[PDB]
Amino acid sequence: ATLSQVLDFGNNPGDNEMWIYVPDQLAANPAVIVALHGCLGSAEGYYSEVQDLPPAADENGFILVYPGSNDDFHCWDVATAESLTHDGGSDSRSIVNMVQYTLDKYSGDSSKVFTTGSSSGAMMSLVLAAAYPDVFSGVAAYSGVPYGCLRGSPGSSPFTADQACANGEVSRTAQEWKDEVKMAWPGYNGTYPKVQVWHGTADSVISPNNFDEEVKQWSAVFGVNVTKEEQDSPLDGYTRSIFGDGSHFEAYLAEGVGHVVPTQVDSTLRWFGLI
Ligand SMILES: *[C@@H]1O[C@H](CO)[C@@H](O)[C@H](O)[C@H]1NC(C)=O
Ligand SMILES: *[C@@H]1O[C@H](CO)[C@@H](O)[C@H](O)[C@H]1NC(C)=O
Ligand SMILES: COc1cc(/C=C/C(=O)O)ccc1O
Repeated sequence: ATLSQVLDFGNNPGDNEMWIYVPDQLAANPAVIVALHGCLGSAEGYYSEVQDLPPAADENGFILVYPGSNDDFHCWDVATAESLTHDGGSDSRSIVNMVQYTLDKYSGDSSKVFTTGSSSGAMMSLVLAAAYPDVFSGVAAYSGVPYGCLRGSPGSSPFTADQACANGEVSRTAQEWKDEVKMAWPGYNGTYPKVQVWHGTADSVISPNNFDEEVKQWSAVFGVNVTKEEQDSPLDGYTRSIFGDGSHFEAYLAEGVGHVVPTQVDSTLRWFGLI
């Protein structure tokens, strides 16, 4: 199949583009995976960057949605009250509307909506997890920043944000990061999607300190400690940390890898329950 653009998916407060990859052989009630590009990138660029995702859609019959940001140096808004908050607006609400359009038009399974992204797109994946746990079943964040780190920043890009987060200068307790997640949807009573995070120890763009902060954040959200660790998993130098009974949060730190950790489609699809 080929990637094509959706010109009208409904309300678009983030002024984003929507591109979609629908495999030739579709499931009857297909899952939907939102794949989010990084700063200075694009939907078409990310479609080309993560070359293993479209063939996995072909083999498993799920749909890929590639949102595109043309604002703030092509970065995802992870700073405004609107984008950070459930039903607030901006990019996160536009992405949710893309999901709703896809589920309706393609008779998708609303219980099988997932998101993955790299750097800026990984940041947004955690925003979607915290602000829209009623929409997403699982997320995979490659080389990102804990949810809410950029709250109140004057931008979300290398040229507009407060650089403390990217520099690894922001450290908060697990409880503080859990409080941040709760602020995405004050009064929310429910559960959160499965969260998988990845980071490289040599990342010069987004400090690997952010990996430790994400671990503090989601271990606190789910009330779990590390119970198991696998070395060289899934690749040499990757250390996989499994938390609790493994059903909610896992984390991978890749020795020697920089910006960004390449997407491991098997590990991410298995986390989503699709393979
Ligand atoms: C959570 O439960 C409380 C209990 O009264 C309710 O008032 C509130 O509306 C619930 N939150 C949501 C998001 O429905
Ligand atoms: C996690 O570890 C802390 C200290 O190591 C301990 O107090 C707490 O009970 C542990 N929680 C679980 C769920 O194992
Ligand atoms: C280097 O500083 C930053 C980088 C990013 C994102 C980079 C990417 O998506 O590749 C976002 C905010 C920053 O402050």
